[PDB]
Amino acid sequence: QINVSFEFFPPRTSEMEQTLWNSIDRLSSLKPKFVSVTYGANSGERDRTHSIIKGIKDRTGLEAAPHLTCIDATPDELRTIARDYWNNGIRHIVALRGDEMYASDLVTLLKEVADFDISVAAYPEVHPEAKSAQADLLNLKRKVDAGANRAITQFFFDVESYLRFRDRCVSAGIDVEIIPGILPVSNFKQAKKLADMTNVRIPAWMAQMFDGLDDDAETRKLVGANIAMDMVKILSREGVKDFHFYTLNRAEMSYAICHTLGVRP
Amino acid sequence: FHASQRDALNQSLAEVQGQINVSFEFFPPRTSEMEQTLWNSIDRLSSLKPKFVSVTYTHSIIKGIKDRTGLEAAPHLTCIDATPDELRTIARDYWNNGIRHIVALRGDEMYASDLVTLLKEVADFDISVAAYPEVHPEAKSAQADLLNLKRKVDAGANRAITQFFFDVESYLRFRDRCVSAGIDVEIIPGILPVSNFKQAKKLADMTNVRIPAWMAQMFDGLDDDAETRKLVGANIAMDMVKILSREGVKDFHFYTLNRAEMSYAICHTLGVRP
Amino acid sequence: FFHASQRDALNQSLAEVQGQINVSFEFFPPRTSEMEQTLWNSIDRLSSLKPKFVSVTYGANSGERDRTHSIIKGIKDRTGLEAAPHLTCIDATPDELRTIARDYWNNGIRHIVALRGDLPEMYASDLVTLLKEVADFDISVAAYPEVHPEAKSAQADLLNLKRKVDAGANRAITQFFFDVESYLRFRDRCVSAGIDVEIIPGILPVSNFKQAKKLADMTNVRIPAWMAQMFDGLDDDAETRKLVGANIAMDMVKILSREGVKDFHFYTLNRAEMSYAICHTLGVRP
Amino acid sequence: FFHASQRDALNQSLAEVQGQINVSFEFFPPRTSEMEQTLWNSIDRLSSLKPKFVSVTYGANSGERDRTHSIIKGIKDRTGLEAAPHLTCIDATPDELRTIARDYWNNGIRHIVALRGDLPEMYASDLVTLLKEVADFDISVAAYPEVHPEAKSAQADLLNLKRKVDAGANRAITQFFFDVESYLRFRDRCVSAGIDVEIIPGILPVSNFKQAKKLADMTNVRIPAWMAQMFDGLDDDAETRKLVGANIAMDMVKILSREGVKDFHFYTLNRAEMSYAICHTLGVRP
Ligand SMILES: Cc1cc2nc3c(=O)[nH]c(=O)nc-3n(C[C@H](O)[C@H](O)[C@H](O)COP(=O)(O)OP(=O)(O)OC[C@H]3O[C@@H](n4cnc5c(N)ncnc54)[C@H](O)[C@@H]3O)c2cc1C
Ligand SMILES: Cc1cc2nc3c(=O)[nH]c(=O)nc-3n(C[C@H](O)[C@H](O)[C@H](O)COP(=O)(O)OP(=O)(O)OC[C@H]3O[C@@H](n4cnc5c(N)ncnc54)[C@H](O)[C@@H]3O)c2cc1C
Ligand SMILES: Cc1cc2nc3c(=O)[nH]c(=O)nc-3n(C[C@H](O)[C@H](O)[C@H](O)COP(=O)(O)OP(=O)(O)OC[C@H]3O[C@@H](n4cnc5c(N)ncnc54)[C@H](O)[C@@H]3O)c2cc1C
Ligand SMILES: Cc1cc2nc3c(=O)[nH]c(=O)nc-3n(C[C@H](O)[C@H](O)[C@H](O)COP(=O)(O)OP(=O)(O)OC[C@H]3O[C@@H](n4cnc5c(N)ncnc54)[C@H](O)[C@@H]3O)c2cc1C
Ligand SMILES: OC[C@@H](O)[C@@H](O)CO
Repeated sequence: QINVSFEFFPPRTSEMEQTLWNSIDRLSSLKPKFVSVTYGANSGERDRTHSIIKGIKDRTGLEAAPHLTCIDATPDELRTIARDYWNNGIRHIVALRGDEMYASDLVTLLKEVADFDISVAAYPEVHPEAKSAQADLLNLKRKVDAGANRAITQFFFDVESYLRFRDRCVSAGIDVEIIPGILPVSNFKQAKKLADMTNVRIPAWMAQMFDGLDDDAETRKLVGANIAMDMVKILSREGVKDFHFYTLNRAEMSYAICHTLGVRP
Repeated sequence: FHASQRDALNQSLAEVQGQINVSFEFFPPRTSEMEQTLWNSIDRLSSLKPKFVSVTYTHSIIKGIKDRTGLEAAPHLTCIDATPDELRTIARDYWNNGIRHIVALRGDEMYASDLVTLLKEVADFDISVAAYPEVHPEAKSAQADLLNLKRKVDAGANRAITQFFFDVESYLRFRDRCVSAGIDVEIIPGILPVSNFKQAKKLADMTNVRIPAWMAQMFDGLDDDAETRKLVGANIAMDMVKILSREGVKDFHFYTLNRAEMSYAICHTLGVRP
Repeated sequence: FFHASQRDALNQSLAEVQGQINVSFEFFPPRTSEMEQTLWNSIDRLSSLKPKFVSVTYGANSGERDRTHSIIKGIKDRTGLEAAPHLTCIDATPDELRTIARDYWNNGIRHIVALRGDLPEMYASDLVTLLKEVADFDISVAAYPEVHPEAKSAQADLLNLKRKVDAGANRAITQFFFDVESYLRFRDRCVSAGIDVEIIPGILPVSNFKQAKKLADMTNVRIPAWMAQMFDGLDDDAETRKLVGANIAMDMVKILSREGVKDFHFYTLNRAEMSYAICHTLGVRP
Repeated sequence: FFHASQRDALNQSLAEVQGQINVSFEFFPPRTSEMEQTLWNSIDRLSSLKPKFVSVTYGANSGERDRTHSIIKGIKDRTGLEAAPHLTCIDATPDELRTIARDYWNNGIRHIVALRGDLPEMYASDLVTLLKEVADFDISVAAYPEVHPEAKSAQADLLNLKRKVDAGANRAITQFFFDVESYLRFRDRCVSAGIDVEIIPGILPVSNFKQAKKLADMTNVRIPAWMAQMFDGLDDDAETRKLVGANIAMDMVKILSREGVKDFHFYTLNRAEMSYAICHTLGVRP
C-alpha cells in the first residue's frame, strides 16, 4: 500500500551520466508511481532536465516529471514550454519558484494550459525566506488551491518536525498528501551543507553518528542506511504511505530502504 | 510516541560513547585469500581496542594476534577432542606463554563444566563459557540447560557469552531467568551481523536459533543482491544493539566470520571508535 | 516507559534550540525610587541576552504618558536596544496621537505597541491605521487566545486581530495564558482566518500567585486547577512560590518550543530573575 | 497536541497524589558553626513536613562517629522524629559494631542505614546480619540503579542487593540518578530477581552543578547531555542554577510519581529550600 517516487538530477559529466542510467534501471524495477528530474539554471538548464525526462520515458515507460521553475522565465515562455511538454506526453510537472512570479502563479499558469498533475514544494521547517511559519503554511494552501494535487517536503532529519507539520496542514484544510522527501545520507559533509542552506535541523545524535567518518565511505553508508530505514519505519507507522527519495542519482541506499518498506520488484 | 521514543533511544546511544566493551571472534583461515582477509580485519578491528579477541577451535593465530597488536587474545578450547590429561598439557602450555583467558567449551566424556574445573585446577585463568538463550539443542529442558550454565559459572567461569539470536526478547527473558537462578556473571550477547541470509539460516538451524518471521521476510528476495543484504543486515544488527544498550547491556561479542566492515560499523554506532 | 522517554526527548530538543529563539521583554514605568532601582538592574541584566526588542507599558487614562517616554529614552541611551512604547488611543484624540507618533519617529523610536486600552471611539485597528499614515512604523498588537472580555464572540475577536494585521500590524503578541493548548488552538485558528503574522506568546512567570490570579480574573485567563493547587498554601512562602512558578514557566516554554514557537515575549513586571532563567533554558544566554 | 495534553494529565495526576507520598531526608554532620546553624534551620523547616524518618550520614574511615550520634540524639530530642544513623562496617570490628548497635537500640534508635562504606573484610550484607542478631532493627540498605563502581557485573550487584534484603533489610534506597529510565528499568529488574522490598529513589536536588558532577563521576552516575547543557554557563549564577535544578527535580518526581513511586528520599546536603519545594509539588505540605 506504499507508493514511492525517485528524484534525479541532470548529469554534468560522462561518469555521472553512466551512474544515473544504472540507477534508473535499478530503481525502475520497483515500479515507482513517478520519478522526477531537477532543474538548475546554471547547472544544465531546462534542456538538460528535459533530455533526461525524455530519456527516462523512452527507456522505462515511467511517468517522469520535470521540475519547472519560473525564475528568469516570462509567462509566455512558460506557456509555450508547458504546451510542448503536454503534447509530448509529459503530464506531471513539479512546479517551483526556483533557487516576480511565486510558485502559486506557476501552478495557475500551468492549469490554464492543460490538466497537468502538479506537485509543489512544502517546508516542515519553514522556507528560509518566509516572513513567518504561518505565512509559509498559507502559501502552501494557496498553491494547493491553485491546483496542486500533492506536496513534496524538503528533506528533514527531525521526524517530529514532519509529523507536526502534517498536522498543521490538515488543520489548515490542506487535503492533499504531504509526501515526505527522504534524503538517505552517505556523505555527511555534503548533507550538512545542504541542510544548513535550507534551515533543516540536524539532530545532535545524527551529527555524532557521522563524527569521525570523513574518510570512511563504507561505514557512512551503513550508518546512513540505518538512519533512513529507521525514519521510514516510524513514518509508515504514523500512516505515511508515500515517500519521495532524493537519490542524488545513486540507487543502492534508496533501493534498500524501499526493500524494508516492502517495495520490491 | 514512536518518534519521541526513537529520538530518546538514539540520544541515549550517543551518550554511551566510551563505555561499551566489545570483543571479536575469529576463525582459523582455510585459504591464502582468507588468511589475508583475517589479518586485514584484525588490523582494522584492533583500532577499536576490544577488551579481548578470540579464535575458534589456533595457537598460532593467538600468538600472531598477541605479538601483532598486543591485544588480549583468548583461544577457544574444547574437550570433545583430547583426553583430560592432554588438556592439562595444552592448558599449561598457554598459561606459560602469556595466555590468561580461555573460552572453555565442550565442543561441537567430560562436559564444559568439567573443563572449567580442570582449567581452574591448573591456573587462575579468566574463563568464558557458552550460554543459550533459546536452549542448547541437546538439553532436556530450558531449566536443565540453565542449571548447567550455573554449574559452569560455579566451577569458575566469570563470563558467559550467548549463542547468536535474532529475537531480542528471547535474550532479555533469558537474562532475567539467569539472575533469578543466582548466576552472578554477565550474559554477554553474541552478535551475528548477517550479510548472507542463506548461510545464517543454515547456522541457525544447526544451533536451534529461531529466525523470526519478520527477519525471514526482510531477507526474502535478496538471494542475489549482496548490496541490499548488507544494508538490511547492518540495520537489523544496529537496531539490536541499540535496544540491548538501553536495557543496560554494556558488553557485546561479535561473530565477525573474519570480516571487519559490519562489526566495525555496529561498534561505531555504540560509540566504539578509533 | 512513555512518560520518561517523552521527557528526555523534549529536554534534548530544547537543548538543540540554542541560538534560534528570539525574545522580548516588557517593563512598566517605576512608581517609586525602589522600583526605579529594580528596573534598571533588570534592564542591565536582561539586555545582556540581546532581546529583539523591549517594550514599556503605558496605563490608559493615567495621564502619565511622559513617564513612559522617559523610560524609553533611558533604555535606548543606556543599552542601544530597540525600545517600543505602548501607546493607547482610548485616551487621546487622533491629532494628539499623530503628534505623539511624529515625535516618537523623530526621536528614533520606530516600533510601537499599538493598543486601545481599557474604557476609562477609536479601536486599536484605528490606531494602527493612524500610525501607518504617520510613518512606516513596526507595529505590534494584542491577541487573545482566550478571547478579549468585551468581544461579542470569539469569531468577532479573531476577525478584529485580522483587521489590525491588515491595517499594518506586523507582530501579534498574546495576553498571557496558562492553558498551553489554548494558545496552540488559537494559533491554528489564526491560520484558518488567513492571518499571516507570527503569533508571539506572552509569558507571565508567576512569583506572586495572589497577584497573578487577580490579573487572570480581570482578563478572562483560565488558571488550571492543577496550578491553583500548586500555589495553595504558599501565601507566605516567597521562596517556594518562585521555584514552583519557574518550573511552570519552564515547562510551558519547553512545550511551545517543541511545537515550533521561536519567539517569546516576557511580562517581567520589572523583575529579571525568572525571565532570565527561563531564557537560559531556551538557550538564550549572554 | 500530544505534548501539551501529556503535560496537563501529568500535572493533574500529581495534584491528586496529595496525602499519599512518604518522604525522608538525609543530613550530614555539620563541620562548622555556620553549617550547624544551617542544619538546624533545615531540620526545623523539613520536620514540619512529617517525614517518615530522617537519617544522618557517617563518613567511613573518618573516626568522627561521635558527631553522627550527637546529631541523631539532637534531632530526636528536638523533633520527636525517627532518626536513623548511617553505620559503616569497613572501619570497625564486629565486636565494636555490636556494641555500637546495642547502644543505639538502648537509646531508642531502632532504624539503621547499614552500609559498607568505601575502602579506606565485611560487606554490607554481613553488617545487616550482625545488626539483626543484636535486635529487630529496621534496616535500610543502598541500591545502585547504575551499578556500584566496584561490582564485577550488574548481575552480581543485583544479587548483592537481594543478599542484603534476605539478610533482613526492609528498605532499599537508591544512589541518586538523573536518567529516570535507569531507575525504572532497575526497579523492574529487582522484581525479576525476586526482591520484594520497595526500591526508594534517592533524589539529589542540584543547586551546585560543579559539586554534583564531581559526586556523579565518583559514583558512576550518568549526567545526560541535556542536563550538562542546562547548567553550562551558570558557574557564577547561583540564582539561575537553583531555578534550573528545581525544575529538573520537580520534573523527575512528577514522572516517578506517575509510575507509582510513593516514597522519596532526599539528599538535602543540609539545605531545606529545594527539597521543601519539591515536596510541596508532591502534595507533602505542613
Ligand atoms: C521537493 C522539492 C523539489 C525542488 N526542486 C528544485 C529544482 O529542481 N530546481 C530549483 O532551482 N529549486 C528546487 N527546489 C527549491 C525551490 O525552488 C526553492 O526552495 C525556492 O526558493 C522556493 O520555491 P517554491 O516553489 O517553494 O516557492 P514558493 O512556494 O513560491 O515559496 C517561496 C517563498 O516565497 C514565499 N511566498 C509565497 N507567496 C508569497 C507572497 N505572495 N508574498 C511574499 N512571500 C511569498 C514563501 O512563503 C516562501 O518563503 C525544490 C524544493 C523542494 C521542496
Ligand atoms: C560463544 C560460543 C563460542 C564457541 N566456540 C566453539 C569453538 O571454538 N569450537 C567448537 O568446536 N565449538 C564452539 N562452540 C559450540 C559448542 O561447543 C557447542 O555448542 C557444544 O555443543 C556445547 O558446548 P558447551 O561449551 O556449551 O558445552 P556444555 O556447557 O558442557 O553443555 C553442552 C550440553 O550438555 C548438557 N549438559 C552439560 N552438563 C550435563 C550433565 N552433567 N548432565 C546432562 N546434560 C549436561 C548441556 O545442557 C548442553 O546441552 C561455541 C558456542 C558458543 C555459544
Ligand atoms: C501584549 C499586550 C500589551 C498591552 N499593553 C497595554 C498598555 O501598555 N496599556 C494599557 O492600558 N493596556 C494594555 N493592554 C491591554 C489593552 O489595552 C486591553 O486589553 C484593552 O481592553 C484592549 O486593547 P486592544 O489593543 O486589544 O483593543 P482592540 O483590539 O481594539 O480590541 C478591544 C475589544 O474591542 C473589540 N472590538 C475591536 N474592534 C471593534 C469594533 N469595530 N466594534 C465593536 N467591538 C470591537 C475587540 O474584539 C475587543 O473585544 C495590553 C494587552 C496585551 C495583550
Ligand atoms: C542511600 C545511601 C546512603 C549512604 N550513606 C553513606 C554513609 O553515611 N557513609 C559512607 O561512608 N558511605 C555511604 N554510602 C556509600 C557506600 O558506603 C558506598 O557506596 C560503598 O562503596 C558501598 O557501600 P554498600 O553499603 O553499598 O556496600 P555493599 O552492598 O557491600 O556493596 C559494595 C560493593 O561490594 C560488592 N559486593 C557485595 N558483596 C560482595 C562479595 N561477597 N564479594 C565481592 N564483591 C561484593 C557489591 O556488588 C558492590 O560492588 C551511601 C550510599 C547510598 C546509596
Ligand atoms: O528539495 C531539495 C532536494 O531537491 C535536494 O535534496 C536535492 O538533493
